[PDB]
Amino acid sequence: SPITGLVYDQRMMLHHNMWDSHHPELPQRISRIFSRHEELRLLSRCHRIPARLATEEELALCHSSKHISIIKSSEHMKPRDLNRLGDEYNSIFISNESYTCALLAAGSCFNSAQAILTGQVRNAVAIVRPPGHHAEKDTACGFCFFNTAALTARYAQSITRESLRVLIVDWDVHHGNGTQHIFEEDDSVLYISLHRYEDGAFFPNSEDANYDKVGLGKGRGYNVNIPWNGGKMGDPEYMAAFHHLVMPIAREFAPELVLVSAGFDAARGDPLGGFQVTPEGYAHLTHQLMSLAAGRVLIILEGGYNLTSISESMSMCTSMLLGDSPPSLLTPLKTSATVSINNVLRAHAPFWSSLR
Ligand SMILES: NNC(=O)c1ccc(Cn2nnc(-c3ccccn3)n2)nc1
Ligand SMILES: [K+]
Ligand SMILES: [K+]
Ligand SMILES: [Zn+2]
Repeated sequence: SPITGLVYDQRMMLHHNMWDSHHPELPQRISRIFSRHEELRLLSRCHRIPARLATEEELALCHSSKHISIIKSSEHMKPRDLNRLGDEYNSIFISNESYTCALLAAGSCFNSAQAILTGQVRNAVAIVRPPGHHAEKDTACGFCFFNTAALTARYAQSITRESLRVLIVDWDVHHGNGTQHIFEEDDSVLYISLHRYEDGAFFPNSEDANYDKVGLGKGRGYNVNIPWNGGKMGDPEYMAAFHHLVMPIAREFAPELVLVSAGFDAARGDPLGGFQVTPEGYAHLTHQLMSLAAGRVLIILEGGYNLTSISESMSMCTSMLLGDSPPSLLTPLKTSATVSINNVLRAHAPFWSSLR
């Protein structure tokens, strides 16, 4: 009821890079975040939600039978065939434990969404790996095998109603290409992504991440890309994007469930992101999202590679979900961030009355 759920399972650490033990998507990303929850005495304040495996029928909510079979077959592959398989995708490493870990990341979030929708908890945090937002219906991409957040939105609809309004806010520094594509023609799942773009120089290097990709057919206006260019964005820019775009659109949509594709790679210290969002910044973003869907928010870990930065930033999010007071939070925005916000406003004003 006025309770916060938490899911963490050390078995998700088994997925590893056998060729490059220093690859940034480390097993210790989740163990360090979990340890930070214990240090801050946040863990004991949460209701512990068990991890479970997603079933193949559950993966079929978003992914093709071919994709599921190929990833599933990797459990039995010798190192040379895992190397060959991983090479078929853009930025993927596979071990014999990868498939099981991807299943545990998905099942953990389904048990979390279930705990929220059955009223066992009000909100929840899922300390999971490998991430999921780059995974497409038919392919793995950018360290992602199955689209955990997209699958969770479909799972939530499968236990309530097909038309359950789900908002996905993706604040990982990378565009969730897989999430956008899965729901592109869908008006029941509003996808809002903030991401470093650099006119396509930043991963995943596609114009699909630009502000003018507003969705297709009945999904027109239900895909909101907030792309950053020419600038090391931080709290002022993220707070402004939430003030002018994320919160007015989300309030008009009136979601019944909020999923956060919460990568912490836009954080200060992240070696891949190059951005400066502070743990207090993430706490303010989380607190804002809690005003939606009667507080039904599920925070799902995506990217984020500086171990101290992700541990502090995610723990700060859990603290906000537990009802703790938002911490003290800057400056005028980078000129290109105003350009980006204004481009999104022009793109989405025809679909949202709150922007007009
Ligand atoms: N949420 N998505 C992501 O977090 C995401 C996905 C894909 C990439 C591409 N990439 N960048 N650096 C690398 C890299 C660095 C060191 C060793 C091997 N690889 N790989 N970046 C980030
Ligand atoms: K994003
Ligand atoms: K959509
Ligand atoms: Zn990322």
